[PDB]
Amino acid sequence: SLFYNPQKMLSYDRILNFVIGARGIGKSYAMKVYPINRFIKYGEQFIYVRRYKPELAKVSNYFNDVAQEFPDHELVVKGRRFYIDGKLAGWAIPLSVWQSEKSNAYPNVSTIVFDEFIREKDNSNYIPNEVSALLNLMDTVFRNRERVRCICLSNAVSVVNPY
DNA sequence: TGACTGACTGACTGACTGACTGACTGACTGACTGACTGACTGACTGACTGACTGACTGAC
Ligand SMILES: Nc1ncnc2c1ncn2[C@@H]1O[C@H](COP(=O)(O)OP(=O)(O)OP(O)(O)=S)[C@@H](O)[C@H]1O
Ligand SMILES: [Mg+2]
Repeated sequence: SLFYNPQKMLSYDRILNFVIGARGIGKSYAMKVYPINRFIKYGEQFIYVRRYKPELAKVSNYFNDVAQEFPDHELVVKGRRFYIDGKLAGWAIPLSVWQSEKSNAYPNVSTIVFDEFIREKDNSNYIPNEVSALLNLMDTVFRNRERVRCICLSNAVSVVNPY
């Protein structure tokens, strides 16, 4: 079809979703839509996870392109706040800034959302203790035994990456 | 039935780390660097040596 929807991928239900490359397949907007559908039909909070703090413009770069595809429901963009049908459930999450994470109470999020996972020829100033950072986040949110999933996508097929 | 608001707020900067790149270099080393005891034996030598001269008798 045109834009594959990842439900068949989600069928296996392992938490780690290693999707690689796929420039322009619509995994970006599928992983935008999916938590919105989950919050609408069940009531699960969602958090758009990036790596750094300085990006604030992603108030509108995440949510506009997927706002219209929903036919008959209401959406509100309030900066770091995301509202679906007048219910506040979405916020941006920086990884470089970890400390604000350790103060913030965890919203109940079924699946963490993340594409552009790989760094291609960056300045190499990524997050130190990177795999340890992801482990610390996973322990931090849902310290109970309730299961939590994660979706992570890389721009290009880098066969080996730190995780 | 309302009119600034005082404390949350987008944001939009204002100062600062390291990572990576752009030449030194002085550190390090290797390929000369011309000497310097050894070989040794090419040339040199006294040390050591075996057969011709030297004739009054064996013989007369
Ligand atoms: N719900 C949707 N409604 C409309 N178009 C969609 C939807 N989901 C995906 N797409 C399409 O998906 C295409 C690819 O856009 P992205 O979602 O950014 O792809 P992407 O797969 O994240 O690329 P990568 O892998 O991150 S480099 C766009 O042209 C959209 O039209
Ligand atoms: Mg993407």
